[PDB]
Amino acid sequence: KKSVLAPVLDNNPIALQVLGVCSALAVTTKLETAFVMTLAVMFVTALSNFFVSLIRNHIPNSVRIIVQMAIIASLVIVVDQILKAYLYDISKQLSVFVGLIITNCIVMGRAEAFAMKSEPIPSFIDGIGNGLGYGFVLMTVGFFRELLGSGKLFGLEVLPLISNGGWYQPNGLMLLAPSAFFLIGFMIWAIRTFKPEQVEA
Amino acid sequence: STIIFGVVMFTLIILALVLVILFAKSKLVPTGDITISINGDPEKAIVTQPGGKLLTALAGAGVFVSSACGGGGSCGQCRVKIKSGGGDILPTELDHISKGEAREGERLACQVAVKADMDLELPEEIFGVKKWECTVISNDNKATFIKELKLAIPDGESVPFRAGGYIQIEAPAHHVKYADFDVPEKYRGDWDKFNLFRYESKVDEPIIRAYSMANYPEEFGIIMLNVRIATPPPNNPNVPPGQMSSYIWSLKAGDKCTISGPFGEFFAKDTDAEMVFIGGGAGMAPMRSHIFDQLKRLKSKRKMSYWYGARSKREMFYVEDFDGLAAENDNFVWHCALSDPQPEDNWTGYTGFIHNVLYENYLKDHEAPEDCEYYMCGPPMMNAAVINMLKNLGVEEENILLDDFG
Amino acid sequence: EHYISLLVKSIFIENMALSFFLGMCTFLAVSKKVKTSFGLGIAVIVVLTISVPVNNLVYNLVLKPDALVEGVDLSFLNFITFIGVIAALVQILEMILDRFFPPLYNALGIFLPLITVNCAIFGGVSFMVQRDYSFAESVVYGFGSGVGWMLAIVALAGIREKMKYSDVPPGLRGLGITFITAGLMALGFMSFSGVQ
Amino acid sequence: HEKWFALYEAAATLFYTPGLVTKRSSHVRDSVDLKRIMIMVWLAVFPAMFWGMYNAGGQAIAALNHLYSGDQLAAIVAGNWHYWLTEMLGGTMSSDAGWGSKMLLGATYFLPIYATVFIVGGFWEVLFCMVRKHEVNEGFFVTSILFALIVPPTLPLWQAALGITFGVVVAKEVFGGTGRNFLNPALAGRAFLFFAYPAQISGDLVWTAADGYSGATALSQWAQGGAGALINNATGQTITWMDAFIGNIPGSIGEVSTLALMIGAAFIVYMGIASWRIIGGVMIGMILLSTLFNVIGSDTNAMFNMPWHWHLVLGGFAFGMFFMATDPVSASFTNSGKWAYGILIGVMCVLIRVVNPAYPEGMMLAILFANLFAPLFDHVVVERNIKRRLARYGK
Amino acid sequence: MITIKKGLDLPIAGTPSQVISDGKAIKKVALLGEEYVGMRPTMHVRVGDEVKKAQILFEDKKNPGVKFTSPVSGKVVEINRGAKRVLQSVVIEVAGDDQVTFDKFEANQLASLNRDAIKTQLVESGLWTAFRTRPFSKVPAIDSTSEAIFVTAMDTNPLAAEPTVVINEQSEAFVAGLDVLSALTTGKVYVCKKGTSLPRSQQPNVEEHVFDGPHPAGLAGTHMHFLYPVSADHVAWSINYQDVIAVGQLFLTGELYTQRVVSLAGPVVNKPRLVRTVMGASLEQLVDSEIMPGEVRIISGSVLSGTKATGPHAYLGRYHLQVSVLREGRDKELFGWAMPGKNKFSVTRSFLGHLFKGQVYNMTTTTNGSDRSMVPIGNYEKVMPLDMEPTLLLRDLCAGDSDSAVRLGALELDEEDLALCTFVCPGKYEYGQLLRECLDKIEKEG
Amino acid sequence: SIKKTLFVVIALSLVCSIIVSAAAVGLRDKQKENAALDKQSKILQVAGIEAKGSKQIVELFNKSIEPRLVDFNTGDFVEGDAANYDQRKAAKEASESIKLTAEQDKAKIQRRANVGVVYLVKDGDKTSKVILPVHGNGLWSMMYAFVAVETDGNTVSGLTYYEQGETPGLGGEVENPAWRAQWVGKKLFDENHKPAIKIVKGGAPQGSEHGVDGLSGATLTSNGVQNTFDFWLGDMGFGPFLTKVRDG
Ligand SMILES: Cc1cc2nc3c(=O)[nH]c(=O)nc-3n(C[C@H](O)[C@H](O)[C@H](O)COP(=O)(O)OP(=O)(O)OC[C@H]3O[C@@H](n4cnc5c(N)ncnc54)[C@H](O)[C@@H]3O)c2cc1C
Ligand SMILES: CCCCCCCCCCCCO[C@@H]1O[C@H](CO)[C@@H](O[C@H]2O[C@H](CO)[C@@H](O)[C@H](O)[C@H]2O)[C@H](O)[C@H]1O
Ligand SMILES: Cc1cc2nc3c(=O)[nH]c(=O)nc-3n(C[C@H](O)[C@H](O)[C@H](O)CO)c2cc1C
Ligand SMILES: COC1=C(OC)C(=O)C(C/C=C(/C)CCC=C(C)C)=C(C)C1=O
Ligand code: FES
Ligand code: FES
Ligand code: NA
Ligand code: NA
Repeated sequence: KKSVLAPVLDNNPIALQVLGVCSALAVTTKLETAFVMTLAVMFVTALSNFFVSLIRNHIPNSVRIIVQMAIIASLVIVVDQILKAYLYDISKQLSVFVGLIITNCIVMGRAEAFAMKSEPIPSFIDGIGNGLGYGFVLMTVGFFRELLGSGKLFGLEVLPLISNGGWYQPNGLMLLAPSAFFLIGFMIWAIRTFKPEQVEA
Repeated sequence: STIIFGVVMFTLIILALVLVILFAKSKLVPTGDITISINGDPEKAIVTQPGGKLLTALAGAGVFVSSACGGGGSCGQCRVKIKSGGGDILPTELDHISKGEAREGERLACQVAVKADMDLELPEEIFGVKKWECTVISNDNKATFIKELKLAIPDGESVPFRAGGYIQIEAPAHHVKYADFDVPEKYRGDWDKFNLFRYESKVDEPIIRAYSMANYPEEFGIIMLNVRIATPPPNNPNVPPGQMSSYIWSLKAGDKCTISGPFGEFFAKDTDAEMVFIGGGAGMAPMRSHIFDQLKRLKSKRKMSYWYGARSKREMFYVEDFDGLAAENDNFVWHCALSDPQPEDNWTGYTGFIHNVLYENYLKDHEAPEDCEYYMCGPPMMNAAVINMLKNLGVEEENILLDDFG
Repeated sequence: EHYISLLVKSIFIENMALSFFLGMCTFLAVSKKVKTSFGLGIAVIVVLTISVPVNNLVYNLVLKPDALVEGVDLSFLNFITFIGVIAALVQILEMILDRFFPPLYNALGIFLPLITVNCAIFGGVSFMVQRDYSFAESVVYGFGSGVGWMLAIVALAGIREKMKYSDVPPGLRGLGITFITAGLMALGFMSFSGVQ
Repeated sequence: HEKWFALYEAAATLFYTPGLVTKRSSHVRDSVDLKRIMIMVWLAVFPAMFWGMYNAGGQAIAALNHLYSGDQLAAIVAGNWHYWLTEMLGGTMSSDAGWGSKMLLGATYFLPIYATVFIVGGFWEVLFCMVRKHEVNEGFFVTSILFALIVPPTLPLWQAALGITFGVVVAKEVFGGTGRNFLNPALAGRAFLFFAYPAQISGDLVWTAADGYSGATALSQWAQGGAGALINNATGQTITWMDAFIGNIPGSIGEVSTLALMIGAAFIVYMGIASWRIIGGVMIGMILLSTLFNVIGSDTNAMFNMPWHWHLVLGGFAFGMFFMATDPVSASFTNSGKWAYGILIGVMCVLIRVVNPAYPEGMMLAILFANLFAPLFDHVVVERNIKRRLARYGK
Repeated sequence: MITIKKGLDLPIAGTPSQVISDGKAIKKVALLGEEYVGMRPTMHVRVGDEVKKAQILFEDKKNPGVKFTSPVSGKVVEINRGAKRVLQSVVIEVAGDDQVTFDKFEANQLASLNRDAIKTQLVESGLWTAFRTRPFSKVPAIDSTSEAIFVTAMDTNPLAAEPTVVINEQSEAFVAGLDVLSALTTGKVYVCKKGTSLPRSQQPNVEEHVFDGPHPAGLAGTHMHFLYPVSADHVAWSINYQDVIAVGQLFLTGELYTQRVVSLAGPVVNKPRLVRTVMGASLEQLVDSEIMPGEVRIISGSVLSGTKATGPHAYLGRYHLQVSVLREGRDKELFGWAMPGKNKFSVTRSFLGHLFKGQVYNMTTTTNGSDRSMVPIGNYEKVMPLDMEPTLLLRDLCAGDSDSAVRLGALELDEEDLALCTFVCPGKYEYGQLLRECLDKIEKEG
Repeated sequence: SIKKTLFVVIALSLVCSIIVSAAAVGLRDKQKENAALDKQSKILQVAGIEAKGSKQIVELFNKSIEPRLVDFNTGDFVEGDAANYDQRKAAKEASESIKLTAEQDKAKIQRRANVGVVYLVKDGDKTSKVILPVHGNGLWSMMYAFVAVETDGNTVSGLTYYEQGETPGLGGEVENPAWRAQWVGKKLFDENHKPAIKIVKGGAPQGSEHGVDGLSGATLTSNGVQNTFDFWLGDMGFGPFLTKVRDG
């Protein structure tokens, strides 16, 4: 239980490590895209690690990079087809970032570092945990941006907008690029205050 | 229908991609074997295939490079002079190597990858390394957590080394239990207070460790050593017990262990100035060699002193040896400060810690404390406390030769 | 001409690093020093200039819907082909430079392994699919996007070197303050948001 | 209290100078300290602040008497606390109001914003200093006044509090405080509102404090129909060049008067506090691009034919050039980079004004963009110097 | 020949009369240990010992062979040590006329003397310590040589003496010293002056260069930057004109010449002038019955680059040629930072005082403000005439980026080269201390 | 051992290809429906038909909507698969396209496809309104809408913007229902058969026939909307087709 939850506030892919930041900055305007994206990253990281481990002892070292990206690319392509067949609306919103899961440093980072020279099941759990931490960052950033940028959570009204006979004026910077940078930056500050072991020198 | 096209095209791209990479590798990457030159000697030249770290090729050959961490990258004992090759010094290498040393070719061998031809200028000491497996003679307990180790030289003569050196000991995997440890009744009584015999060390894989010598060069026949048992912290039981020291402690007469030759840099200066020795725990080994070396091997007339830190009388070993040397030569003197004498000790001498006993007695009124060489080796707490006092006396770092054994 | 308006579009109006959040991991990691930052940027320019037009040729000739045969559209192979092409062409570049151009390898070839399977390269081709680019157009777009990516990362390196005098609170030092810096940079790069 | 003792140190250092003596060489020190620099900049915008309050009240009065009259005008006055408070203290609201009534009305819009900016902004400055155990610096005095002078008179107070909070915290305090950041704090706070709540800091409902009045500004009017579209609908008169130069136009409280800003700019420039290389660079960049657009021409965009001297007196260009681009911390540090830093500001402002349809003015965006490249201009300058050094300066 | 415009002449009141007069008798003389950069003394004398003129007092552990010798003969009365047992001063009461002698030579023979012969005599007499190296302002190693020796025959420090007045008396000794330097240098000897005529050496090795303009036009660092840029590979030696006179006296008479001419000046100095004294003379005794009442600070050297003369450090420094006395300004002023200063001096034009040209100011030790982070308003670039970027160089020093500081020219600088930057800094940073820290790291790593 | 590497590469490649080619090919039909049904909902929304659920949207659309192709030049219907027709592709491809002149490009649209697709709202075998899809450039993005015109060809039944990237609060208020509701009852043409719909800055008179309130603080977006109805109600848009609709 401790192993799976480790990459959440101890070796989080975005707070301690710098991995999967491109998605965390681009699909966090709504929780629906942030939620579905994280589930995909767990599906790919867990499965890519599992398959890499099984054929790790036989992978050719010369072209191991090609062999690994093929597994990830195949899985991400399948995930893209599923999102089109079901959840086409969300799939359209994610745009080119569903395919960018391939280059997501989290997927490759675990694949080379852990899926290799490891057993399948532990490597699978390694992927599940990493996505959970990656998902935690996407939820926190996505929660604040959607709530303050639109007055809604998961598309549900939580703050009636003055335009819709409400009382809350939306903040337009929450829907733009800089806000995601600030939220993660302040998110890191909070984590390293309650866990001062992560402070850099 | 389209699935057939999808399958065929999918493979054709991958096969084309790998073939281009593999085809490019043959005509672009030179697969010829690398040639490594050591000190420029044609015989010492080492030919190793591309790939792997520098220490790998050197270890197989007749030149052995000291590596306390065994390639861990955080020991600094793999410093070698790379005249040519090896690229530029890595940013991590600068952590253990100063900028000035980098200009001289000082590089971490374990951190350097052999990917092309290179030139090396390994020193004579690194070149002059011989593998020996001495037969353990004595493993008596000098103190509560200290043992005196006697080693029988396999091929006669004695290990060639300078005073204060160490021998890198390597042992295979074994399960040694603290019960097998043999202790005298004098020290066994204190052991029963905590009953450390319940521990059971399990050395899964071979390990490498260093142990300072405890015999000056003229002491031919036995490579005397002092070993301190490694145990989990009393306040932190969740730590593995001693692995190498426990294995060595478990040994007795008849057992043999490898020493991989001598190494070290804890050498005194050949000058005409006063010398100060501050030993602790296993640190008594270099002091005994240094004291023996100066008194008889060199017959130096320079003033000498010794300040060993101990807690109780039972801890204090080699007391007779120092008393004889002190009586034998007036220039050499020794004193001990008891941190916490036992009720039966009835101590009536210096009491407390040496970091204050030494200053309040000798250094405080010393005319020129800076004009002294301070050789210190002991527990980390002693080293930290003593360093602050010596700095407060205006003592240059060059005159403080710390040799902490952990 | 049309190409010039495209080049200025892909350097300032379209910014991969700040406007599309692509290549952030290396953008925030190799931004410590200007010299190394200027190095990775050039490699990104080279890889984009090679990767984008080459994938354009493959896409039109092979992966384009209905182009190869009537009723057969190999579009679902898009992701594997682009990533596979970029990965292959970068590795060979690291080899030709090392064998034949030592000085260039130590100057630009060192960063190529970082540019392998990088987000900025893949994202650039991905937009080049959702947009119709002619081969010459794709060359300019590939070149311009990498140039603009270099501008952001080189600009970040200047700010971080200036920050040697900063007194950042512990817990924000390093990654946390860098994210804020990038956000403040994104604010200044929104001055061409409305341009065409 | 130990924590409140630090704050008392700032107060004591404010009323009385410290009695500290030098602890080493140099044993004598220059008279100038950071305190005197800040107050000179603070006093340099006083002429623009006073005219701004007069201008804001004048525009509001003229528009109010042009929309309403008689009983309707009376009801409008009673509805808004800004209006009757002016009448309560002894100020008329008719079309015969004097400069005192016009100034007084403007003060009811500026003082609350400046007070809101100061209290909320100062709280963050003190909080960071107390927790991190630092002495309060005088930089906030300049930051608070400048931020309050570059916002519309109608800005909601809660939005003003947010803007100063963003600039002080996100742009300055996390970096270590005054002198330790790279971005212009006042403009960072303005950019926050610019993008967070664009409805309140743009359009035709925020630049005049007359309730129910809609009027475009000069920059907007020119972009619509060129020089001939410059009309004050609250007075029916053409906006002449001298009108923009003096400041008889709607806009931000402190930006309107190019003449008033120049007088303050001259003083700090003469005193050596404001770099003249930066100001000279801004003029070069603006003039070169404005004339370039004039020569190129355009049959669809009216901004192409705006001359340099019209760019000078419109929008926030003069205020930005004199008091924002001259921020020493966020500008370049080398003399050569200052010329380039100014030129980039001048070029960018004209570019955004003429090419970016989304925003009629670009001085705030231009300076923020230029702040990102000031360290690079210095980098190119020093590397050239390093090469000269490694050649022994040709010796 | 070289004119400087970026600089600042401090118009501090009390400039010396520029006439040499006999000084108060000096009974205590000391050697200041902390003013020799990177020096770890090895004592050759204990308290109560009797010392001759040029007898060694202590050696340097980190510069083997360099002897620090007594300026006078007498008895050692105290060996002052501060925190961490750092040698503050070695005080010697003056008594007797016993002196260690040395070999003498004729004036014409000096230029032809062997380099090792010159070195041995200079080191033995202790006069070797007059030289300092750029970089690092250290005493040159005995086994080292330089192709460029700079002679500072000018002084643009505030309240400084006029070297022409001092040198004119010792014309024969000054020229004799130049001939000795001519043989000592592997390359040239650079004589830097203010354009007025000086005694001139007839050797082609010695070159005269004129510097005109405000301070630091007279600092050796300025002269090296324009005539012989220094780096890790190129090292120059600096020596002031009075030490050059001592060099000539030593090789002409075989006796150590410890007489010095210093300017006693300052606002609180009743009759500022030039007074004859001895090396390391007690400053408390030198300024007795010459200072106005009040709490004052006595400084060895200038107000820009000098040492506070109090307690252990109350003696004339080796490289100092002036004593400046000022008031200690502890007066808190109500809104003083906001008043119009007719009597306040500044490099900026933000005070009324700059309008009254020719005004002199009764400067005190007041900081004129509190410590703040650097806000760069171009003050550094107005007083720094070298081809450098002072704002970036100073920020590297403030940040501790020693590697960056070296690239920006830190190796060309001494503490005195950054005094004007310290004077004009709005944040009240002390850059001389920061430079020394950076230079210590660069030497320790190298 | 290239023999082993090729076996792994081929073996791994074949398994990956089979899954990828099976998933994309098998799911293609479902994906096409998901996109096909997405647009149908917007048309049903502006048509006035309330549809909830995927099944209802398909059922109602196939029962009360009738896609049809039209030629802008001739203003007459043309034969083809109206349901399966990407008008945007036609506009891009020079095949069916016209590079509009600067004067004619009132809505700032680069091209205009030769064939346009409308959606007749059949009611008991009789058309009740025509939903014209129009588009024009805004301040940030290109804005697409559906305009529902009554049988007379003048009255407007409704308007919906189904794709726009304008700033929320300022320019995105084209999707505000109150603003959309303001379009019902207006007239696209005057008695002279010339476009008359006006986006009036500062609001429009109450009870007006061709006047629509502008977007507050969003003149540039409002100008784009005004431009859109100028071009698409002109001779080069639906002017020919709409004129035909008026006379049966
Ligand atoms: C140059 C040099 C000379 C030395 N000379 C001597 C000498 O003369 N005498 C001497 O006694 N020592 C000496 N040492 C120390 C030596 O390296 C060992 O620390 C010591 O021999 C004990 O060996 P160990 O591995 O069993 O204990 P260590 O593991 O090294 O001791 C560390 C502590 O952690 C515990 N521990 C054991 N295994 C682990 C593990 N896997 N992970 C974490 N904690 C663990 C140990 O019980 C102990 O409490 C020297 C070291 C050096 C570098
Ligand atoms: C101290 C402040 C700075 C001092 C600057 C010194 C003067 C700088 C002059 C810049 C060059 C002349 O600037 C000139 O300005 C006039 C306004 O009269 C413009 O006058 C006109 O010209 C263009 C065509 O060229 C017309 O389409 C347009 O209506 C208008 O801009 C000129 O186009 C421009 O060339
Ligand atoms: C000439 C001058 C101009 C300044 N301009 C600004 C400004 O535009 N905005 C601001 O927030 N602070 C300004 N300041 C205050 C301060 O320098 C600035 O906030 C720095 O960025 C703080 O490090 C200015 C100070 C001076 C001396
Ligand atoms: C020396 O100059 C300054 C002051 O004068 C003493 C201040 O007072 C403040 C802060 C002002 C206010 C109103 C903060 C209110 C909140 C708290 C917690 C004190 C600042 C920033 C300042 O620079
Ligand atoms: S996820 Fe790391 S570069 Fe995009
Ligand atoms: S072997 Fe220890 S660092 Fe290399
Ligand atoms: Na104006
Ligand atoms: Na514009």
